[PDB]
Amino acid sequence: GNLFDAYLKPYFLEAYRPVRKGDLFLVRGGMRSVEFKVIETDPAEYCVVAPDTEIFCEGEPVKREDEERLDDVGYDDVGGVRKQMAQIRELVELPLRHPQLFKSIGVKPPKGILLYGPPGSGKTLIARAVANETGA
Amino acid sequence: KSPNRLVVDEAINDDNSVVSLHPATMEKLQLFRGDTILIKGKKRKDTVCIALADETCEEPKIRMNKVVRSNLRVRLGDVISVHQCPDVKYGKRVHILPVDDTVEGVT
Ligand SMILES: Nc1ncnc2c1ncn2[C@@H]1O[C@H](COP(=O)(O)OP(=O)(O)NP(=O)(O)O)[C@@H](O)[C@H]1O
Ligand SMILES: [Mg+2]
Repeated sequence: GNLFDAYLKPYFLEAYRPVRKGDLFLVRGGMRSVEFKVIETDPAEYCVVAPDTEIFCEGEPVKREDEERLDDVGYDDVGGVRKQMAQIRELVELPLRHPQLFKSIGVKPPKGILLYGPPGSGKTLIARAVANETGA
Repeated sequence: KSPNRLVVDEAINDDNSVVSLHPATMEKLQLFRGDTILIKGKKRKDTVCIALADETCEEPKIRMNKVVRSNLRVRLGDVISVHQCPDVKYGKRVHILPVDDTVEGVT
């Protein structure tokens, strides 16, 4: 339908927002999140949207072209766990992102992690969030 | 049976040059404390180390760390021969390199 007034107009009406060609931005509403890719911008690839600026959204859907799902589980999709998530990050992100440094240092970090808790408290969600945030 | 043949054992100090001998054995061999001596083990390996007094050790035994034992290719319970070598001379230059496996990474 009229996606423009439904999603974009509230998203740009109030604040002057920067935009760069090829970037995808997420708009939440209607019990769903919609990813909009900036096909073209003027006068250059970098621009700032203003009330007088024209917005054209009459084209067909665009493919993902190897882009990652912006709705994938992340640290922002997990709530009620800040201390535990901090411990998990400190254990995991440092070696996985920087394995060369750890193998050069010679110190052995822990590898066995056990998330225990009542059903429905996360666990599966936390692991997916960590994996998606580390790309491992 | 010789006064210079001794059974290696575990050491106290972890330095790679200090070797502790029972003062009785050193006096028997007429060895000056804190001087240089030469130790021969198995095969044909030998090392040069500074000796020291330690009454805890026994006369028929000498205490060395794993480094010196590895250099001598001798395990615990083996026998080594000790010879006084106070004539050791200071070296003008030494070319030393690390090992690949141990130095992997750090550069
Ligand atoms: N702490 C949380 N924060 C946000 N959403 C959560 C949280 N815990 C659970 N959820 C939501 O509830 C869903 C079901 O819980 P989930 O964590 O997937 O089950 P689980 O803990 O793996 N169950 P079990 O393995 O049987 O103990 C999740 O996929 C999220 O959508
Ligand atoms: Mg589960």
